Amino acid sequence: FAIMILVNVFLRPSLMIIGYIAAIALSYVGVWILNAGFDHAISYIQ
Amino acid sequence: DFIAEANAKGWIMAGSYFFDLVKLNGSATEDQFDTGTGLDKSSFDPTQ
Repeated sequence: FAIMILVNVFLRPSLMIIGYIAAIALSYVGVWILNAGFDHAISYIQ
Repeated sequence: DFIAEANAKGWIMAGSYFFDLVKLNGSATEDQFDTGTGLDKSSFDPTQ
């Protein structure tokens, strides 16, 4: 019962850092997903 | 014509052609009066 938690508390911090930096760029690229199609996704709509 | 760009385009934007696709498959299953004349904008005041 100690194992899965002792590694747990020892990994977590670094892990959000791993999920931090990528996230900044990822949402970045996310905006451009929208920029890739939005004007064509409202073509007939407008 | 949108199909050719859809080929040059990818599949990660497929959803944005959705209403285009409905514009096609539906077509696969498928007294005049003047409007905006502008005579309404005229005016007549009798009191003048």
